Amino acid sequence: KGPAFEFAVAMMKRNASTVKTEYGEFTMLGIYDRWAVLPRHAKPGPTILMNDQEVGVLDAKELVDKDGTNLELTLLKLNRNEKFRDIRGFLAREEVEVNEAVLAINTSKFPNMYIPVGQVTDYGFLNLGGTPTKRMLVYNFPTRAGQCGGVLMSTGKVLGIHVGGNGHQGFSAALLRHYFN
Ligand SMILES: *[C@@H](CC(=O)OCC)[C@H](C[C@@H]1CCNC1=O)NC(=O)[C@H](CC#C)n1cccc(NC(=O)c2cc(C)on2)c1=O
Ligand SMILES: O=P([O-])([O-])O
Ligand SMILES: O=P([O-])([O-])O
Ligand SMILES: [N+]
Ligand SMILES: [N+]
Repeated sequence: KGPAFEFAVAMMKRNASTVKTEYGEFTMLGIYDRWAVLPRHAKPGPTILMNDQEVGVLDAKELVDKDGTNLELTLLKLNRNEKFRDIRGFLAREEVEVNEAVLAINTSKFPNMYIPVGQVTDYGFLNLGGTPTKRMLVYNFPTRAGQCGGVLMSTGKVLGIHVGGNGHQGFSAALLRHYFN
């Protein structure tokens, strides 16, 4: 479990922020240039609060697959000068399964917390919040509101973004490299 945690802490420090939209408070991972990712249910408007600062949103893309099925991710392009360190090389081209993963959260409710969530399985199809959804990764741990946008990692890999769950079951949207240019 140790190297996953070492990787996770360094990744959050360099690429993560805390974001508020009108729909809640989230962990947000910057990906490259001015592109970042949120859960689709964050519903970012024309501005967001990023580390307590108003930042304009230049574009937002709610991702669906080639038949229009929800992936529960929104990509957003921010109006800011600082560029994210490019982490596209840490994103797989297809869903990753691992024996040990770490879920990293940074919000006002969960300030820099890391959770060893155990094994991650490619669950696939889920009806999530009433919406047919694909590319779900599942893991078993005691889930909580406020963990969405949390970053699911293993050693040297960013696997996905936490988007949902119930009870002791959590789900991430797989974060695939082709979603980005
Ligand atoms: C993160 C967003 C946030 O905090 O929202 C506040 C209301 C949460 C994290 C969830 C809460 C319970 N445990 C978690 O891991 N995400 C949601 O609440 C999402 C948002 C969406 C879409 N959501 C909404 C509605 C239902 C569910 N869960 C399921 O439908 C479900 C199905 C199976 C199987 O397991 N869960 C959900 O996650
Ligand atoms: O968040 P920011 O303000 O852009 O830094
Ligand atoms: O289905 P997609 O388009 O590949 O995501
Ligand atoms: N919003
Ligand atoms: N910390």
